[PDB]
Amino acid sequence: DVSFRLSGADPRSYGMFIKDLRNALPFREKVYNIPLLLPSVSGAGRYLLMHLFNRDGKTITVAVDVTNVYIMGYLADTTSYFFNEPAAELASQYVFRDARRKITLPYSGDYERLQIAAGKPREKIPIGLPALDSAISTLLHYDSTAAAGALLVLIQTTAEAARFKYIEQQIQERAYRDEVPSLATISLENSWSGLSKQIQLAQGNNGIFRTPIVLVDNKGNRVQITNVTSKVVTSNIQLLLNTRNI
Ligand SMILES: *[C@@H]1O[C@H](CO)[C@@H](O[C@@H]2O[C@H](CO)[C@@H](O[C@@H]3O[C@H](CO)[C@@H](O)[C@H](O)[C@@H]3O[C@@H]3OC[C@@H](O)[C@H](O)[C@H]3O)[C@H](O)[C@H]2NC(C)=O)[C@H](O)[C@H]1NC(C)=O
Repeated sequence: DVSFRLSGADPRSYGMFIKDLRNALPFREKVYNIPLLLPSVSGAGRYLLMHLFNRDGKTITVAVDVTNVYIMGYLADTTSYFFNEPAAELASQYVFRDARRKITLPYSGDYERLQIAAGKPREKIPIGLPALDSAISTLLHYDSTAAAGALLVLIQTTAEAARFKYIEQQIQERAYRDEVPSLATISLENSWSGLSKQIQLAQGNNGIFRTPIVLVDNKGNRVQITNVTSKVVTSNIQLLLNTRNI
C-alpha cells in the first residue's frame, strides 16, 4: 500500500508519495516510454489502498482502481463509503470488509456529478496540500455535500497528480497555500482519455495522432497536440488508460 502524511509535508515528501503511487499501479506494456495500464485485473488485486493522514494524524483509507486510477470509496472510523456506481459496488466486495457499516454516497464518481452535488465547479475550488488536509478532515464526519467537495480535492491532489507530471507541480507549489486550478490543469484532466487513446493510435501511424487534442498550455490560450513529440507526451502524461476501457 502507499501512505502519505500531511504533517510536515513539504513539496519533496509529496513528490515522493506521488512517485510511490505511480509505481504501485502495475503495467506490462509501455507505449512510447509511458506505462500503459492493464486492461483489467480480477479480485482484490484490482485495488490500491492509500493511507492519507492529516496534520493531526487522523486517517482514512481510499481504494483505487489500478486499471484507471479511479477513487472507489474510502474508510473513515469503522464506516466505508462507496460512490453510487457498479465498479464501486463491485469493489466493496473486496475492500473495507471489516467495516461495521457501509454507506453509498448518493452520487457517482465522475467529475460532473461531483460538481453538481457539491454546488461548485472545480474551477472555483482551491486545491493544494492544505486543502488536502481539509479534505481528509471533512471526510471523517459524514456530509454528502461536504464530501462531494472534499472528493473533488482528494481526486485532483492524488489521482490526477499521478497521471500528469504537470499537475504534481501545481500541487507542490500550493504546498503551503491553496488556489483554484489553472485552466491548463482542467483541460488536462478532461483529456486523460483522449490523450491515452491517441498516443496508442499513434503507435502504428508514425507517432502521429489520428485526431488532435486541444489544450491550454498554461500560458492561457488554445493548444493543439498533433503527435508524440509534443511536450505533453514526451514530458507530462505519466500513465496511459488502456484503450480497451474506452
Ligand atoms: C507534429 O508535431 C509538431 C509539434 O510537436 C508539429 O510540427 C510543426 O509544428 C509547428 C509549431 O508551430 C507548426 O506550425 C507552423 O509551422 C510552420 C512550418 O514549420 C512555421 O513556419 C510556422 O511559424 C508555425 O510554427 C513555427 O514554429 C516556431 C515557433 O516560433 C512558432 O510555433 C512558429 O513560428 C508546423 O506547421 C508543424 N509542421 C507542419 C509540417 O505542419 C505538428 O503538430 C506535427 N507535424 C508533423 C509533420 O509531425
